[PDB]
Amino acid sequence: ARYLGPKLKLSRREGTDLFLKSGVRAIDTKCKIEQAPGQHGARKPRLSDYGVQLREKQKVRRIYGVLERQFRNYYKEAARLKGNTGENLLALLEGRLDNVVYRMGFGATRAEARQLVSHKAIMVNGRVVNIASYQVSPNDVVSIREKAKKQSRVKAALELAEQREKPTWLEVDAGKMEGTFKRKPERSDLSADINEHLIVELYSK
Amino acid sequence: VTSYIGGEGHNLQEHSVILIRGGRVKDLPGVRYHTVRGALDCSGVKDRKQARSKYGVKRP
Amino acid sequence: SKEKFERTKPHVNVGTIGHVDHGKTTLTAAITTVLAKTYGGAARAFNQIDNAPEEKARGITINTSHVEYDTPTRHYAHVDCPGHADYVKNMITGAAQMDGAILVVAATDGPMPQTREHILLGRQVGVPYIIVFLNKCDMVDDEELLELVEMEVRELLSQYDFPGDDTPIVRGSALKALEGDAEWEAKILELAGFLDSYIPEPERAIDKPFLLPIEDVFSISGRGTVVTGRVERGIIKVGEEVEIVGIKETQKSTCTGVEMFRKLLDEGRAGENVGVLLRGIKREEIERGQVLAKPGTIKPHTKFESEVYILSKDEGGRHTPFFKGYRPQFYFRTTDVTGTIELPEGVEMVMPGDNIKMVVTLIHPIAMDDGLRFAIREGGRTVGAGVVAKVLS
Amino acid sequence: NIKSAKKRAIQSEKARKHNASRRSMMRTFIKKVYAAIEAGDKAAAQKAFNEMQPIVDRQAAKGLIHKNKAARHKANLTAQINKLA
Amino acid sequence: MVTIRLARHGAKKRPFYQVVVADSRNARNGRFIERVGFFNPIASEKEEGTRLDLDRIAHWVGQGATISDRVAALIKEVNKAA
RNA sequence: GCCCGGAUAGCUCAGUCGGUAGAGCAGGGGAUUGAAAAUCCCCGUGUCCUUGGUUCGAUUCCGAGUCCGGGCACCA
RNA sequence: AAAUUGAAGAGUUUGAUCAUGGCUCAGAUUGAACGCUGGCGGCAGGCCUAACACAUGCAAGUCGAACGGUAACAGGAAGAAGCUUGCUUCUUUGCUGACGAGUGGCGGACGGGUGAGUAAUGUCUGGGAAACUGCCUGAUGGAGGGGGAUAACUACUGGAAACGGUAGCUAAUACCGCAUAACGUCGCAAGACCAAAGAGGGGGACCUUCGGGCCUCUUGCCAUCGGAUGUGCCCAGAUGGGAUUAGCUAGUAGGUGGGGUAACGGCUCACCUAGGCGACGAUCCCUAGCUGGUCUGAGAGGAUGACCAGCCACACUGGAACUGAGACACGGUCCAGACUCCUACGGGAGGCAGCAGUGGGGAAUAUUGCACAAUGGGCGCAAGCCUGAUGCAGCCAUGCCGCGUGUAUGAAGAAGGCCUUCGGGUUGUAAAGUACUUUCAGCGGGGAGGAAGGGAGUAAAGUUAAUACCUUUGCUCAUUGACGUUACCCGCAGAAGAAGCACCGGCUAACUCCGUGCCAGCAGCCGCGGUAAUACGGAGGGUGCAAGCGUUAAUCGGAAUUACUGGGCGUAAAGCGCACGCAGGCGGUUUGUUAAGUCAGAUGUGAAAUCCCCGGGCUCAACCUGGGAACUGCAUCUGAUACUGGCAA
Ligand SMILES: Nc1nc2c(ncn2[C@@H]2O[C@H](COP(=O)(O)OP(=O)(O)NP(=O)(O)O)[C@@H](O)[C@H]2O)c(=O)[nH]1
Ligand SMILES: [Mg+2]
Ligand SMILES: [Mg+2]
Ligand SMILES: [Mg+2]
Ligand SMILES: [Mg+2]
Ligand SMILES: [Mg+2]
Ligand SMILES: [Mg+2]
Ligand SMILES: [Mg+2]
Ligand SMILES: [Mg+2]
Ligand SMILES: [Mg+2]
Ligand SMILES: [Mg+2]
Ligand SMILES: [Mg+2]
Ligand SMILES: [Mg+2]
Ligand SMILES: [Mg+2]
Ligand SMILES: [Mg+2]
Ligand SMILES: [Mg+2]
Ligand SMILES: [Mg+2]
Ligand SMILES: [Mg+2]
Ligand SMILES: [Mg+2]
Ligand SMILES: [Mg+2]
Ligand SMILES: [Mg+2]
Ligand SMILES: [Mg+2]
Ligand SMILES: [Mg+2]
Ligand SMILES: [Mg+2]
Ligand SMILES: [Mg+2]
Ligand SMILES: [Mg+2]
Ligand SMILES: [Mg+2]
Ligand SMILES: [Mg+2]
Ligand SMILES: [Mg+2]
Ligand SMILES: [Mg+2]
Ligand SMILES: [Mg+2]
Ligand SMILES: [Mg+2]
Ligand SMILES: [Mg+2]
Ligand SMILES: [Mg+2]
Ligand SMILES: [Mg+2]
Ligand SMILES: [Mg+2]
Ligand SMILES: [Mg+2]
Ligand SMILES: [Mg+2]
Ligand SMILES: [Mg+2]
Ligand SMILES: [Mg+2]
Ligand SMILES: [Mg+2]
Ligand SMILES: [Mg+2]
Ligand SMILES: [Mg+2]
Ligand SMILES: [Mg+2]
Ligand SMILES: [Mg+2]
Ligand SMILES: [Mg+2]
Ligand SMILES: [Mg+2]
Ligand SMILES: [Mg+2]
Ligand SMILES: [Mg+2]
Ligand SMILES: [Mg+2]
Ligand SMILES: [Mg+2]
Ligand SMILES: [Mg+2]
Ligand SMILES: [Mg+2]
Ligand SMILES: [Mg+2]
Ligand SMILES: [Mg+2]
Ligand SMILES: [Mg+2]
Ligand SMILES: [Mg+2]
Ligand SMILES: [Mg+2]
Ligand SMILES: [Mg+2]
Ligand SMILES: [Mg+2]
Ligand SMILES: [Mg+2]
Ligand SMILES: [Mg+2]
Ligand SMILES: [Mg+2]
Ligand SMILES: [Mg+2]
Ligand SMILES: [Mg+2]
Ligand SMILES: [Mg+2]
Ligand SMILES: [Mg+2]
Ligand SMILES: [Mg+2]
Ligand SMILES: [Mg+2]
Ligand SMILES: [Mg+2]
Ligand SMILES: [Mg+2]
Ligand SMILES: [Mg+2]
Ligand SMILES: [Mg+2]
Ligand SMILES: [Mg+2]
Ligand SMILES: [Mg+2]
Ligand SMILES: [Mg+2]
Ligand SMILES: [Mg+2]
Ligand SMILES: [Mg+2]
Ligand SMILES: [Mg+2]
Ligand SMILES: [Mg+2]
Ligand SMILES: [Mg+2]
Ligand SMILES: [Mg+2]
Ligand SMILES: [Mg+2]
Ligand SMILES: [Mg+2]
Ligand SMILES: [Mg+2]
Ligand SMILES: [Mg+2]
Ligand SMILES: [Mg+2]
Ligand SMILES: [Mg+2]
Ligand SMILES: [Mg+2]
Ligand SMILES: [Mg+2]
Ligand SMILES: [Mg+2]
Ligand SMILES: [Mg+2]
Ligand SMILES: [Mg+2]
Ligand SMILES: [Mg+2]
Ligand SMILES: [Mg+2]
Ligand SMILES: [Mg+2]
Ligand SMILES: [Mg+2]
Ligand SMILES: [Mg+2]
Ligand SMILES: [Mg+2]
Ligand SMILES: [Mg+2]
Ligand SMILES: [Mg+2]
Ligand SMILES: [Mg+2]
Ligand SMILES: [Mg+2]
Ligand SMILES: [Mg+2]
Ligand SMILES: [Mg+2]
Ligand SMILES: [Mg+2]
Ligand SMILES: [Mg+2]
Ligand SMILES: [Mg+2]
Ligand SMILES: [Mg+2]
Ligand SMILES: [Mg+2]
Ligand SMILES: [Mg+2]
Ligand SMILES: [Mg+2]
Ligand SMILES: [Mg+2]
Ligand SMILES: [Mg+2]
Ligand SMILES: [Mg+2]
Ligand SMILES: [Mg+2]
Ligand SMILES: [Mg+2]
Ligand SMILES: [Mg+2]
Ligand SMILES: [Mg+2]
Ligand SMILES: [Mg+2]
Ligand SMILES: [Mg+2]
Ligand SMILES: [Mg+2]
Ligand SMILES: [Mg+2]
Ligand SMILES: [Mg+2]
Ligand SMILES: [Mg+2]
Ligand SMILES: [Mg+2]
Ligand SMILES: [Mg+2]
Ligand SMILES: [Mg+2]
Ligand SMILES: [Mg+2]
Ligand SMILES: [Mg+2]
Ligand SMILES: [Mg+2]
Ligand SMILES: [Mg+2]
Ligand SMILES: [Mg+2]
Ligand SMILES: [Mg+2]
Ligand SMILES: [Mg+2]
Ligand SMILES: [Mg+2]
Ligand SMILES: [Mg+2]
Ligand SMILES: [Mg+2]
Ligand SMILES: [Mg+2]
Ligand SMILES: [Mg+2]
Ligand SMILES: [Mg+2]
Ligand SMILES: [Mg+2]
Ligand SMILES: [Mg+2]
Ligand SMILES: [Mg+2]
Ligand SMILES: [Mg+2]
Ligand SMILES: [Mg+2]
Repeated sequence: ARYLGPKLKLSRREGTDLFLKSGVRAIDTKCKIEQAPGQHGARKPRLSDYGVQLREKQKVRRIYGVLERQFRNYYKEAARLKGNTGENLLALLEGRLDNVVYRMGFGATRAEARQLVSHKAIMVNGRVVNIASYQVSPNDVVSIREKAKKQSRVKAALELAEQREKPTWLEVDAGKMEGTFKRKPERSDLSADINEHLIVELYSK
Repeated sequence: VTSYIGGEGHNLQEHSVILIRGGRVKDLPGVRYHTVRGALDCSGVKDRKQARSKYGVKRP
Repeated sequence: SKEKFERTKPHVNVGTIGHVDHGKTTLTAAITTVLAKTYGGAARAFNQIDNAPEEKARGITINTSHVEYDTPTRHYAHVDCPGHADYVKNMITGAAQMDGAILVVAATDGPMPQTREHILLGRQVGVPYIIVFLNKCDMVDDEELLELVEMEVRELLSQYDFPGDDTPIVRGSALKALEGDAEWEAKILELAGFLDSYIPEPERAIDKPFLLPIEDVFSISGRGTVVTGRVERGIIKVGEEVEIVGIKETQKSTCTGVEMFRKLLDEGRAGENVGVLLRGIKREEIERGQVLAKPGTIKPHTKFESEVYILSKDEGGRHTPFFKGYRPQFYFRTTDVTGTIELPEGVEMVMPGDNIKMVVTLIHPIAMDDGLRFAIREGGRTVGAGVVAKVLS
Repeated sequence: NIKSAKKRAIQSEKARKHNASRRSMMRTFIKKVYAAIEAGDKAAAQKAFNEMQPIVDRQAAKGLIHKNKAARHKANLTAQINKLA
Repeated sequence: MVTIRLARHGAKKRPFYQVVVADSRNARNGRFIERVGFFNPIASEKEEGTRLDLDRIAHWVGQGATISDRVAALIKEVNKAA
């Protein structure tokens, strides 16, 4: 159901920073990033055409915290939906509640946001929601319930979100822990690094 | 039918009721099945750790 | 399977013991017809005590047949044991569940070699009390000859370690009481009085969790597979989780009806022989020797340390030493099993009549705990009694 | 059998005792007409036809015979009387 | 005898009744002539709850069709002037 | 639940009525070759199904078992 | 406004090459099974094989408002006898309510189950006349006056039982005349002929002979012509494989006449004629329920027909009819048979391919549960009773889908393992440690929604002589849940209870070290192992999935490797040795002319579900669900004449 293993290990294998253990501190410099996936980390990989597709899929999975069965179902929805198949894959991933709760700044990590959603803290349109996979529709208002409001984990985690880029598609109040999801996220707004085309390639065959 | 007995060492002899799955060996010409290790009178392979669903062995 | 068994009067497990062709099974038949006529229980006959082809063409008994005769004070449950030297294995299962025996010595032949062997098995397994019955009487019309046999039985019991002189000896012909002789009918009504008076109310264990050793398995046409045996401890409710432990491996199950001599029950209490119906199990895969336990209470083991008391020539056992490798039969609750002996370091040989501990690796795993009693046997005779010390597996 | 609606067994057996007799009666009165036909002029045949006409109509109304059965036993039977005699 | 009755579809503990014009001898869910609206008892106060096409009811009840106990109540629920 | 047969070195078989078991076919050691096979020179390589007993001594005589073979029954 | 956005290749013959061509793999998918490992929930599913044989309970009854029963049973009323004169004994009373056993009504033919048979009697699509149709419902108008029976109950017997006989006796919506009948039934018409059943809730007035008659009103019967719904039959095309099955066929193919069928018909007879089918596959053989669909596919196709829905078929095996509106009748009947059965040996049973369950078969597939609360079904004015139909529950990771299994900080870069050029690296912020949660299980309190009704009353309406009774009703009452210690909500508590198992030589994401030495073993294809193995076994490390994972089997895909879209035949597999030629396929060219093909339009239909798109409802999803599109079709109807065909030059 979840990974629950060495999380910074996943970042070295992928190479880039996945925001798995982003947390309170800004930059890590405490793992020998890039040049140590495992024991044989100095080994320069040949890296085939199927490889680069798989590495790109596994990157987008590990960032958003999704498994292959659920991830492949997003592709099946993405193909049936209009527009571009690549742009839909990532738009549906960004619409998850655990991802929105992270992007609002109610969680230092996405796993912390996932636990916050799961443990009856998060609430949207006057209704409690436990599901990380909950597809947040356009024009919503996610928020924290008054029992778990201003607890020790959320106030420190919200100060981290000032250093972050902060999305344009959503807005945050910051005083009373109240969020507002407005429109669907655009391609050019977020990332500008993780390739969608290669993930569409992996599933089409 | 002839059936191949995978793993190192076995309890099969004379009679003993066993279970058969498909799969050629590609070496013994004529043998075109595999005995399932673990099922019925065919016991698991002794002292195995890696790949134990194949070869029918329980955890250590 | 229709009439509900009303829980009234204490339950007691009884059974006949004695030499071959000595009036052991005929006594069981005499007890039914006498008690059924006067008091007014269920009748039955000598027929079905032993039918089959095996117990007709020969005449001898192999299977441990059961009978249910009732009296004002208590509700008895008989276990007519076979008798022979070759049928000692299936006898010990009948003898283990039996609380208070009925020994059968004959006035003509007297105490014979099996009578010594049967009582020898009674002590080591678990037979608290015992009652004698002279089963010929009329054949030798004499006062001095019949009373000389009574002396030898009192000597036998006291020599082999029982009360002896305290045990109430009874005289009476079984065949004369089968028909309807007023003097001989009343003399076996007297035996029912001796059963109530001598044997006390048995001490049960209705608190510590459920266990039930399987004596014999059945397959009822319509309902499913059934297991019989005395409930050693605890209780059984209908629609409760039961784990079958012992030989082969371990299987999950649920009870779907407990019974007592073809009659229904709600709760199967401790210290009484009951037929438990099991859900979703075949006749072959469940076997004799396994135990019906409540899930998590007991675990099957194939290796254990155990304090064994070996017997000498005088007590009745081995008379020679033996080294590691020796393989005798170990009789736990019901079934027997073979196992290699690994002696402790600093013990070169095991002499007869000696107390020692030893590691024993069995071929089949049996359910056991620390503080379980067993009786070792080998070569058509006893070897030694003992107790379990530690678990290993 | 394992039902308390076996009244129908004894009811339907009681029915056909009655039902066969009235049917047997009808087909003999019809046989009476075919007996008259063959060697006979328009006199003996039409007397038998007038006798069976009420009997066949009546049994048609009671559900023993269907109304078309009755209709034919007039239709085809009149055609014997008219054509031959 | 044609009869207007409910069909009972939907999930476990979550019923949804397809009111339907069917023969009495045919099963509840089985054969029918034509479906004529629906009913949802677990709908609650929202946009949609119950619908019943009253034009087709005149074609059947007018000719000769019984109305079941529950469907007769929904013709009273939808009303003529309320 | 009880009757009966079956098991001998890696495989296929001889040998016994207490005198301590062998044959082929394998396998291994050295020589040779990258390693073999043949060629040449040397080796049974064994819990007599397991275990106890009668004895000076048991494959062999007598119990008790193992797993497997086939046979007859019992219906809480 | 939305209904398809859709087509990938790789390894493997050779020293190498290009081709040919097989083999294998990457993806979907399942009623699955097995091995290892297993936490929850939600919705689905769960004997494919022996249509094997099955103990036990249970799956269809129902009305007293049809009728005798003044009742088998339990209880009020006129009156009686004991004596504690209301406490007890007890005969009458349809009389207290009802109902064991009957008699009649309607049901049992529906609802469930299973695919044995069936290659056309069947199914599908579209048509079509020669038909019937209980219950429901339109209309018209009847329903009048009689009889003889007969169960139950006795009475008396026979029988072990199952089940009878003989003597009475009695009731009806049971039964049969009779009058009575038409736009009805036969006919050219004139004529003839054909039916009925009565019940129940209330009454002023007057007959009381008290059984009341007569008003009353719902109800029920009966005849016709009708709708509705069923059903029977007919035709056309379609609906598997084999020609190493080429001829089959005598009620066979048609006629006339008679019988029979609800209806037409060799349906069936008698005679008459000598046909009919057949190369556009008859006959025979093997296999098979069929469809909507399902899976797959870019699509064409290919495979399939578990679950939901329609049709058929069958009910221990082989027959027959009876009853009925409907059956040649799953839990009717009658024979016969095989197998179980009990007996008093005379004779009796019995039918799980209803629901549970057993043995057996098998790789393999579940509880002898609760409940009619809802939704239909059965009878009944109703109330209700009945219901293994349905709704719940159990079980099973068998699937699809959700949340779990914690979350920040954490350098001495600890120990231990593993590797090393012994400098160090790596496991690894992993852990421990400190900060925090508390989902889900574990607890304790709250607690919907599935419930519409049926009543008790009422109020006016209806209805009538009536301020009645039923028809409609709106107002007051107390109620109805198997699920149920419910959905969901709070209340603690502590990270506490909650992670495996494939793989790591190329295809194909991921590497070292020891052990072993063509041995032991691996293997989906190529191939690895002969003393320095990345492929074997273990260890560490990695990678991929994760309450699942792999292996096996099964279908399609890739396979343009049966090629219609879309392949070939000089040498790779493949031009008959070469001609003639009937059937068949194809046919130069210009006018006609039809309209078969073809094309256009239009109407009907292509069941619902499913698929697809935009919505909506379950905390989300799966799941359920509204509308739309679609259902690529088939039929008919009107046109168009270029082309193809027919037809005249
Ligand atoms: N005359 C007489 N004979 C008796 C009496 N009791 C028993 N017997 C006889 O003893 C014989 C043994 O019968 P039974 O009791 O069945 O044998 P058992 O004692 O059960 N031993 P097993 O069953 O092992 O052979 C019978 O033949 C029986 O007639 C008795 O009181 N009098
Ligand atoms: Mg999951
Ligand atoms: Mg951590
Ligand atoms: Mg594709
Ligand atoms: Mg003797
Ligand atoms: Mg005996
Ligand atoms: Mg004898
Ligand atoms: Mg003697
Ligand atoms: Mg009968
Ligand atoms: Mg006659
Ligand atoms: Mg009639
Ligand atoms: Mg039908
Ligand atoms: Mg409602
Ligand atoms: Mg060598
Ligand atoms: Mg050699
Ligand atoms: Mg290709
Ligand atoms: Mg290739
Ligand atoms: Mg090569
Ligand atoms: Mg090449
Ligand atoms: Mg399984
Ligand atoms: Mg398994
Ligand atoms: Mg469900
Ligand atoms: Mg089947
Ligand atoms: Mg059959
Ligand atoms: Mg059968
Ligand atoms: Mg019986
Ligand atoms: Mg039965
Ligand atoms: Mg019942
Ligand atoms: Mg009455
Ligand atoms: Mg009355
Ligand atoms: Mg039926
Ligand atoms: Mg049916
Ligand atoms: Mg079904
Ligand atoms: Mg079918
Ligand atoms: Mg048709
Ligand atoms: Mg009828
Ligand atoms: Mg009607
Ligand atoms: Mg009228
Ligand atoms: Mg009269
Ligand atoms: Mg008379
Ligand atoms: Mg009479
Ligand atoms: Mg008479
Ligand atoms: Mg009369
Ligand atoms: Mg009638
Ligand atoms: Mg009549
Ligand atoms: Mg007249
Ligand atoms: Mg008259
Ligand atoms: Mg006319
Ligand atoms: Mg007239
Ligand atoms: Mg006229
Ligand atoms: Mg009349
Ligand atoms: Mg009246
Ligand atoms: Mg009156
Ligand atoms: Mg009226
Ligand atoms: Mg009427
Ligand atoms: Mg009516
Ligand atoms: Mg009517
Ligand atoms: Mg009519
Ligand atoms: Mg009509
Ligand atoms: Mg008819
Ligand atoms: Mg025909
Ligand atoms: Mg598709
Ligand atoms: Mg596709
Ligand atoms: Mg294709
Ligand atoms: Mg098909
Ligand atoms: Mg099925
Ligand atoms: Mg089902
Ligand atoms: Mg069904
Ligand atoms: Mg049909
Ligand atoms: Mg048909
Ligand atoms: Mg039939
Ligand atoms: Mg039929
Ligand atoms: Mg059947
Ligand atoms: Mg039948
Ligand atoms: Mg039949
Ligand atoms: Mg039949
Ligand atoms: Mg008839
Ligand atoms: Mg009738
Ligand atoms: Mg008919
Ligand atoms: Mg029937
Ligand atoms: Mg049946
Ligand atoms: Mg019979
Ligand atoms: Mg069944
Ligand atoms: Mg079974
Ligand atoms: Mg009730
Ligand atoms: Mg109902
Ligand atoms: Mg009715
Ligand atoms: Mg009515
Ligand atoms: Mg009412
Ligand atoms: Mg009702
Ligand atoms: Mg019921
Ligand atoms: Mg059902
Ligand atoms: Mg699961
Ligand atoms: Mg599960
Ligand atoms: Mg499993
Ligand atoms: Mg820690
Ligand atoms: Mg806390
Ligand atoms: Mg909870
Ligand atoms: Mg609780
Ligand atoms: Mg209500
Ligand atoms: Mg409610
Ligand atoms: Mg009301
Ligand atoms: Mg009701
Ligand atoms: Mg009322
Ligand atoms: Mg009232
Ligand atoms: Mg009123
Ligand atoms: Mg409650
Ligand atoms: Mg909660
Ligand atoms: Mg707490
Ligand atoms: Mg804490
Ligand atoms: Mg605390
Ligand atoms: Mg843990
Ligand atoms: Mg070797
Ligand atoms: Mg090497
Ligand atoms: Mg190496
Ligand atoms: Mg390996
Ligand atoms: Mg690993
Ligand atoms: Mg799987
Ligand atoms: Mg294929
Ligand atoms: Mg193809
Ligand atoms: Mg082509
Ligand atoms: Mg080609
Ligand atoms: Mg060539
Ligand atoms: Mg060639
Ligand atoms: Mg040629
Ligand atoms: Mg040529
Ligand atoms: Mg040719
Ligand atoms: Mg030609
Ligand atoms: Mg031509
Ligand atoms: Mg031309
Ligand atoms: Mg031309
Ligand atoms: Mg024209
Ligand atoms: Mg045309
Ligand atoms: Mg056309
Ligand atoms: Mg057209
Ligand atoms: Mg459709
Ligand atoms: Mg939707
Ligand atoms: Mg929603
Ligand atoms: Mg939604
Ligand atoms: Mg769906
Ligand atoms: Mg929908
Ligand atoms: Mg629709
Ligand atoms: Mg349309
Ligand atoms: Mg023209
Ligand atoms: Mg032209
Ligand atoms: Mg032309």
